[PDB]
Amino acid sequence: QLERLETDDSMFEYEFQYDYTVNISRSNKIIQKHRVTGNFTSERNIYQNSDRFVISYDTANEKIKTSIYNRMENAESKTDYDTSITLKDVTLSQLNSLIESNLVQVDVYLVTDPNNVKNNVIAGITKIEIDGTYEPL
Amino acid sequence: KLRTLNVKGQLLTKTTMSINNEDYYLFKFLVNNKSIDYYGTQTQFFSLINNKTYELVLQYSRKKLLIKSYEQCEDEDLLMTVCKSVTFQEFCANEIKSLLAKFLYGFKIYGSSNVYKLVFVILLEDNNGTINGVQVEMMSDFKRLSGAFKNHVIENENDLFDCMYKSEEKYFNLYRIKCNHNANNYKSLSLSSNSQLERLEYEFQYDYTVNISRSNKIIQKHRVTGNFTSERNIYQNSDRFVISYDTANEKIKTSIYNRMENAESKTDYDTSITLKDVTLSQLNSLIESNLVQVDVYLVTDPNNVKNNVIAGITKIEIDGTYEPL
Amino acid sequence: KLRTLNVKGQLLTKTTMSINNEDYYLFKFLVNNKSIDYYGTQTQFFSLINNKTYELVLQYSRKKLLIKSYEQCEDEDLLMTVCKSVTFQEFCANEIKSLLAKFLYGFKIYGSSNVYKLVFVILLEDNNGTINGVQVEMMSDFKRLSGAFKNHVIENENDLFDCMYKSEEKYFNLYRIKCNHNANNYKSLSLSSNSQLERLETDDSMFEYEFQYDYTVNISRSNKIIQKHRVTGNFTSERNIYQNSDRFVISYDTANEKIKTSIYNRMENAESKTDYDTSITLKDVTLSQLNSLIESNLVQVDVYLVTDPNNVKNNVIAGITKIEIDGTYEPL
Amino acid sequence: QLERLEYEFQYDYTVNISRSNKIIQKHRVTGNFTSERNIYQNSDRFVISYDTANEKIKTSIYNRMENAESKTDYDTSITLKDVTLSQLNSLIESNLVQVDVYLVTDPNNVKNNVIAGITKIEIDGTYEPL
Repeated sequence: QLERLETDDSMFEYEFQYDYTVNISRSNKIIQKHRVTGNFTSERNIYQNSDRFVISYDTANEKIKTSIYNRMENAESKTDYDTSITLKDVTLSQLNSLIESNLVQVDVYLVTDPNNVKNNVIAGITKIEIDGTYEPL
Repeated sequence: KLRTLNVKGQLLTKTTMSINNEDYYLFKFLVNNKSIDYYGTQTQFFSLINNKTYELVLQYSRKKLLIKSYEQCEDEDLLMTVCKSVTFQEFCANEIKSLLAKFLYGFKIYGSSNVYKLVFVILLEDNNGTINGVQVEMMSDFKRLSGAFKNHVIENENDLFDCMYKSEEKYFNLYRIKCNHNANNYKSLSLSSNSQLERLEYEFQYDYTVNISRSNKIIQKHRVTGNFTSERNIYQNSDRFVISYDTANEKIKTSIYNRMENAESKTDYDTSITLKDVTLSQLNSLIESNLVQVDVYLVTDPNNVKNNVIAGITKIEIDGTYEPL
Repeated sequence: KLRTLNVKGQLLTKTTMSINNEDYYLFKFLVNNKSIDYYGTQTQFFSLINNKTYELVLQYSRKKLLIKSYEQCEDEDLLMTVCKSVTFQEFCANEIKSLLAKFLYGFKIYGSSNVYKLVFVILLEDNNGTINGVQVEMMSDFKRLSGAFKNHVIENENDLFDCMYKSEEKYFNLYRIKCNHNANNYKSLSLSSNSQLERLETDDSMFEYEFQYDYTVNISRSNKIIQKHRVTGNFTSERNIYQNSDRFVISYDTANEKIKTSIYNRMENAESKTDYDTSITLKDVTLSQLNSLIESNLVQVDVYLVTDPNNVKNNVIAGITKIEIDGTYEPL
Repeated sequence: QLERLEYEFQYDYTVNISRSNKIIQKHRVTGNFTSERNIYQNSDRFVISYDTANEKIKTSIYNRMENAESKTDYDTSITLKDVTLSQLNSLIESNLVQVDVYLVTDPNNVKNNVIAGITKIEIDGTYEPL
């Protein structure tokens, strides 16, 4: 079970220590959440190595150029993987229309390296719709 | 209540596909020069013809973007309709467009009988949405340039330089300019017969960091104020003049490349250059006595100020006469 | 005579457009696991249903490939049908696929009790069309691994190890294996319940040709490959706790060179017991005994090592298997 | 006039005077050919990877269109070109066409590869460029 301790005193003694510089679940990387607020540009791209989506967006801080590797879970004896990605390409290329019109907001969860920031790959995306509806990706 | 979006564009492709016994329809549109895919049903799949401008009212239903309603706009033309920015795609499509630019410098290309280069700063959009101010070059003969400038008459070369200097850093509504793209890409501008340049007589960053026409260089103008020295030097790689001049800020060492047009089947190449060295070895004399002022238009590398190459020198005289080199 | 071409695939999408009021009809099909676009006429655009297989007949006319004639095949199934190679894309779709592979190594991971890992070389075609042999990993427990081996029953651990050491460097036809990505992409294989690993048992001819099965890269490891080493001489073990993790510093002779390495101490199923230290020290005794055991040929030890191909001093031990004169095998 | 006619020893080239630190090399596509539409922050290009007898070449080619006015022809004549590219492999395997890739390459760094043009050699004698 997972209960929130919630707001409590002696909090300050704790906040100092829980400031982190490393992730023990990655290979010399960490995870970051950026709030997409500007120009989201998606475009399908295959490289010699694998299948990815070239993604670049703006935050209140800086502009990030990143990638995301493509995969499917439990797609058997079916062309669905191909048509499923083309769904996500349409869905991606529509995000920019929705952020600008403030119909949704985007949470990009980035697996990033603290040293070389060019090592940027997205781990997952949450779409936070005005409805209270959450369509992750 | 639900929310909708109004967009206007022109249809390019319409794709269909099926997933889990559900037949979907996509409509690739060109809205604001952006290839966007909008969802639609089977009814619209036969209601919309490609290459035809439509007015669209969208709708965000079921975490998708659906076309709610549609009407037809008929073959709209945006020429003479000045717009603040152009895109990289328009330089590939090689379009005729009337846009707003900001004049800069302007000179005669060395060794050319008539080729003048005008330098502009245009607000250019990359396909990520960031609008940067970049430097662009327009090469054109005197013929088109004489009538290109709206409201100003130019009957001879001496008249051209006046209309350029009196228009330095002024804003221009360029009309019917063609965007270009090359084997060596080198994106630039160029006039057509039916084009005008109108002095407009802002509120966006017209600072340039890069010239799209040039690869890794830019263009600047230096008012020569101090010691001007020149001597002809042929090298293992080319034939050059080596020039050193002072400005109100520093001294610039640089070099200009020797070349000649319309001097075929004639010793005029070797004689006119030697006559130019005299014109160069006299500049310092005239600037001290203030008989002339000299503007040097130089292609500089923003990283290394050693990769300096002169593109044009305009000699400003006291009487109102101009003589370029 | 205009020349023609025959191919078979499934309609994915169909697109139409207009160039100077000249209508075109394009079919994004799926031929041999690739996305090729074929020109058609207005008629085909209507009779072809997406996600359905169509045996096509193409013609090169007017510098384009038109779908001359079409006939429908229904839903071709390739399970139990061995493939020489599989593409990256089949790992993305997380396909159950029956392909041809070669077995290299087999061992039980250090610290573990009921988990085993097999090493394979599969031909894997990149998306530029070139095929290379890649060293691929696979994890499954003892229960799956017991009956999955076709035509060899495996009742116990010591039999499973006997069923692998003769199988080393022998071709396996793999049946219904799950190819799979992860958060850390780590492309790998897993045994479903309906999978069967059956031995080719014919070295001669077949597909070792052009030595396509050269292992230079591991697709389940990051820039590191697994290599088996036969221990020959001085075996040195000692326990070191570093600032970061508990380890044993191990150094052994092979007929080839001398390898200094380490091994990360882990323990499964420590349940209200201090027995983690007590079994690691129990493994401490096991290690200082091994040097004496090897000198006397009483046992032989195989070291499956995870090494970097360029910076070969990077070394972590994945597992250790000890072959005894009685034939009993001890993993660690 | 261009008038066709132990000289080769002098006529050996290192640099191209028409380009800056770049020469042109003509390749003959023998193996796997893969083209893919890809737009960049700076440009619109085509991701290309072909095979000659010598080695494999990854490269690019910049998209442009000379003077297509008041039309959508740029977006639609390029998606038309993405089709013709993604058919070449099928036609090189079948020997219906032979492909010659003319390449502006940097002698020093083989990573500066951009395609200056392509010519296609068909069986019946026809020739389609791009």
